[PDB]
Amino acid sequence: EKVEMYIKNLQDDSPPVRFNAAVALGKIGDERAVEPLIKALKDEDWQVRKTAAYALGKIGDERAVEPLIKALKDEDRYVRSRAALALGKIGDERAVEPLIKALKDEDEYVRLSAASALGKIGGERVRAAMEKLAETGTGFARKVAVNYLETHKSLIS
Amino acid sequence: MRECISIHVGQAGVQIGNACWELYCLEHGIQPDGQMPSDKTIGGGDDSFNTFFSETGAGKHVPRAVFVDLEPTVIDEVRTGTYRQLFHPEQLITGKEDAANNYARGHYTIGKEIIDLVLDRIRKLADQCTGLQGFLVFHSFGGGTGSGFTSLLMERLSVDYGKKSKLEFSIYPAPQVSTAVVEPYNSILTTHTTLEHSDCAFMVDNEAIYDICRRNLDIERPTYTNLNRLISQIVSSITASLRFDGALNVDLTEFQTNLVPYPRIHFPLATYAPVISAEKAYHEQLSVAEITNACFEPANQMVKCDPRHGKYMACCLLYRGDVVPKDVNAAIATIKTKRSIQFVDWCPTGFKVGINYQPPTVVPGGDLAKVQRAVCMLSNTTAIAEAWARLDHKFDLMYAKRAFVHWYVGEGMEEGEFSEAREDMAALEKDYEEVGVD
Amino acid sequence: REIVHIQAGQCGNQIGAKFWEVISDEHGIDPTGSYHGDSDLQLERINVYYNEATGNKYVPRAILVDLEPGTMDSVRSGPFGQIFRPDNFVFGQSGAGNNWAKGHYTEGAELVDSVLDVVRKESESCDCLQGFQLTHSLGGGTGSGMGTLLISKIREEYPDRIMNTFSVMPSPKDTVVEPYNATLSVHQLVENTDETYCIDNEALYDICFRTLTTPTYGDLNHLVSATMSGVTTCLRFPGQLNADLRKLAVNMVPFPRLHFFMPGFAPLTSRGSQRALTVPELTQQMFDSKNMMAACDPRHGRYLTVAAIFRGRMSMKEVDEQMLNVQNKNSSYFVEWIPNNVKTAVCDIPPRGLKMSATFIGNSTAIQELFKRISEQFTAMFRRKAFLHWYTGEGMDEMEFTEAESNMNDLVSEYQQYQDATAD
Amino acid sequence: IEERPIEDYLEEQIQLEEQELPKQPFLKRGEGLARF
Ligand SMILES: Nc1nc2c(ncn2[C@@H]2O[C@H](COP(=O)(O)OP(=O)(O)OP(=O)(O)O)[C@@H](O)[C@H]2O)c(=O)[nH]1
Ligand SMILES: Nc1nc2c(ncn2[C@@H]2O[C@H](COP(=O)(O)OP(=O)(O)O)[C@@H](O)[C@H]2O)c(=O)[nH]1
Ligand SMILES: [Mg+2]
Repeated sequence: EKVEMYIKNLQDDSPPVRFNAAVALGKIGDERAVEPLIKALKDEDWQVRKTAAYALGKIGDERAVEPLIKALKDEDRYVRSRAALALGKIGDERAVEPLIKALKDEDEYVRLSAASALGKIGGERVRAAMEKLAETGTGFARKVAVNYLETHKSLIS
Repeated sequence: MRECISIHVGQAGVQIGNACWELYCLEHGIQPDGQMPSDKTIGGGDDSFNTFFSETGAGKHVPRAVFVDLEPTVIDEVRTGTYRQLFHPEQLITGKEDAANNYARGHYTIGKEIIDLVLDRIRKLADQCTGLQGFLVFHSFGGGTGSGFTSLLMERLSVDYGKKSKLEFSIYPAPQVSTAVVEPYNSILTTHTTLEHSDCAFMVDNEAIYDICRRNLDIERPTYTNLNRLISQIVSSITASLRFDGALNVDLTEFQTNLVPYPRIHFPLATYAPVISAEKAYHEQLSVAEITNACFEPANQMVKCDPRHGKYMACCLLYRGDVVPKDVNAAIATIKTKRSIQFVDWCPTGFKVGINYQPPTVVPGGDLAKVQRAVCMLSNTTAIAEAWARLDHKFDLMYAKRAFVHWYVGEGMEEGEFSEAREDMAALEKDYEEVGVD
Repeated sequence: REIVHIQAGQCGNQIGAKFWEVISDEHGIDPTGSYHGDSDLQLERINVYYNEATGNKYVPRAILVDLEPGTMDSVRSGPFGQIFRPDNFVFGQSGAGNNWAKGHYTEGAELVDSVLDVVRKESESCDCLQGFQLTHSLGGGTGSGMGTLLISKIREEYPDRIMNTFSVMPSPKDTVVEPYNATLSVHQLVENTDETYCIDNEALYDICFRTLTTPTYGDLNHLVSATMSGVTTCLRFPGQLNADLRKLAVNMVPFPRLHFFMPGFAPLTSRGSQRALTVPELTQQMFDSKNMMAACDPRHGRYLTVAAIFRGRMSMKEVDEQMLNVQNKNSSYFVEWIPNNVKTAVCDIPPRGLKMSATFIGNSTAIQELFKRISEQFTAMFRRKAFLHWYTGEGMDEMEFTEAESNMNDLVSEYQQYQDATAD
Repeated sequence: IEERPIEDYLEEQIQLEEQELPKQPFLKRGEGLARF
């Protein structure tokens, strides 16, 4: 298993080696790379960070939920939007309120990523949060809540 | 999200656009059918390629490309070739009779019969875009369709898509592969009428590509196949930023913001390194320091000129591969000191930098070697006026005796259109002279 | 896409037959009409001169016209006689008697109505008709007189379509009125054709006794057929340079009146001979007056535009080095105000028998020496108004002869104008 | 048919013609320029 070699490369001095180790850790979706890729989410380099966010969506470990919610506050637009799509893939209801706030981001790709992650999570937390947003909210968040409610009706009305 | 539609007009336009789409697929993990299987894809999560490829319900990714030619033999190879199932038949448009190397036939006489179907096929593509950025237009300067039809299409895109950017890839003529004596005429005519329609135009001098092929690739007598292979490798370096996650030139808007301070002077020069022969004996992979230095050798440019007799308005470096930012900062310091590069008076002096860590891609089996790290420098130097002057001087020589003018006049163009275009060129030469003064 | 060929007069039909025998061998089409070739390169652009018939049969897009029956009976007999469409043989039983005025207004106007019908029939089959190609002599009656009539009728019905001619220029080296028909024909050629390949009979005779004892018609025709196959290689085979009649004229004709080309061919072969010519050897001969199909010397005139075609297997780099050297060592005979005027094309397929060749097509101002000879010969018979009663009685105008002679003298005056033109 | 065989005579033939011995519109010079 080259997993251990790629985990050590995640902490390499060379940023493209750290990047290519995150890309490879995502393809070899192993549980041995969850804590290592969670640390690469605190990388100085945005490109390593955004790749670690995708690799953590692929593994789908519940351990990545809380650090991917912190990554939703990241300075970089790719880290916010890839962290959103990773949380959509994990499907943990712990990400419902931070994904609703990400609907107000200045970045278009981050808003669309969060809207689509909420629809991929589903359940009763998202049902209740959209019912509230389609009555008390406005703008993109409002159209997302309305669209969520329309695509989730069991009847024609 | 933010899409780009590519338009390929004429033989050169269609042949280079086909070589570009082939490399895009290889870069993104797309098969000639349009599928992106798990094995073929880069497992990084980067979906920025969706700006160039639409997606069907069956998971087929389709280039947002339109191919136009007044004669069918070039586009018939696209319809039949490897990528016959990559594009929808609706995107491949052919006339029956070509512009016979006459700008007037492509713009007036023949071009007018096909312009509304071309705009309809472009509108069909545009309708699938939630946030279309604009267009990338590939065409020659010397052919009648690439010159004439392009300027007609450019004029119309401005009206139908007012707020949208238009980037060109223009094939600048060369005597080693010249098919017409009237090429300086078409080149000056398409420049004048397209000038206010394009936001940024990348000229590809066929002579510069010929020299790089002979010298770095060891190809004795280069053909279009050889030229288009290096042209596509370079043009794909310039467009990469649009198809991948990055921090520089991420949208068509950013090309003028970073490269074009003065709108008429919108012709950046591109310098690509390293160009290595697949047949070369073992060499150590060239460093960031080495490839950054090659960017300032006029032999590596895709336009024949000398920036050392000229000033800069803008300078961008787009790195690809095993490129360490600390090594790029160190190499740029060496250029900013030990190199004597001169900026124009009211433009900042900084060099903008972009680094995409994914390894460089080449087409398997071609003339080029797979390198560990590459760079494309985009620079707006005043030196590029040398290429304008060469075309202008050849135009002046023939127009002094009204040689071949009758062909254009008898095809819907007025005689005064020749002198009006040459006036615009004389003004553009002066613009380059005015920004370079101390 | 498609070239409609027309062969007017005895010479037009004789050279027309030798043209079809040479291009039919090159394309693999046997005398019956079936494809007996071996490579798909022969059929890629077969539609330019041939129509696909029932089965694998291919019929030439050719119309055969002559006011005498003799040439229609001789075309039918011999090789590839049974390849032409039977209904495309328009032959009158009266004759021309070697007069331009008889062929343009009297016996020509009677038959031209039925010829234009056959022209329409073949042009209606066309998907995208490229233009027309006429083979004819300029000293006779049917070829010179009815030929210039067919050009003007077609120029009115198909105004956009490119008109091209293979015009045989008469030489005394036996008909009294040979320069009268030639001077009247050239007048029409200046106004109605887009490309005129001057095939001088004086040059064919000089290149048969000085270079190659008593030359025959078929000996001059052998040089003609080897020329016609070379100048049409770019149209019959897949190529980048001058692939059609319009793209050729847009590179070869800078001034509308000046569309009179000088053909050249190397190496010079006789009718039935037993060396393999190299690229540098081919290049010098390509630009030598001893290898010209028109009796002119290009060292006395400047080339406005040139087109060179190399056939057979050779180094493209060696052709580049030789074509640059022929233009650098002789830049004194090239026009400075027409940059990159010389265009070179290389076809992998060689001509019949030979392994390597070079066909030259030059629009040089030195051709005013051919038109000077015709003016010196026409004004010799016009000095005393000799035999004008043979053309006056046919219905021609007095000022018609004065306009044909003045328009040709203007062409020579224009050739010297662009010869003495400094770019500076 | 490939076996078909090949100044002062003109001066003598001109004197021989001297012993024995519906205006149709023709082409105008410059009319070829009308197509451009
Ligand atoms: N690099 C490169 N140059 C080409 C190619 N094809 C043609 N050219 C160049 O483009 C010019 C001729 O223009 P073309 O693109 O062939 O013409 P077109 O737009 O089809 O115009 P028409 O054929 O006259 O209707 C010349 O300068 C050629 O050298 C090609 O595949 N690659
Ligand atoms: N090259 C060539 N020239 C010919 C041939 N027959 C006649 N000529 C020339 O054609 C001219 C006479 O025209 P011709 O075709 O015989 O008369 P037409 O039938 O009335 O047009 C003279 O200049 C002849 O030298 C031939 O077979 N080959
Ligand atoms: Mg073309």
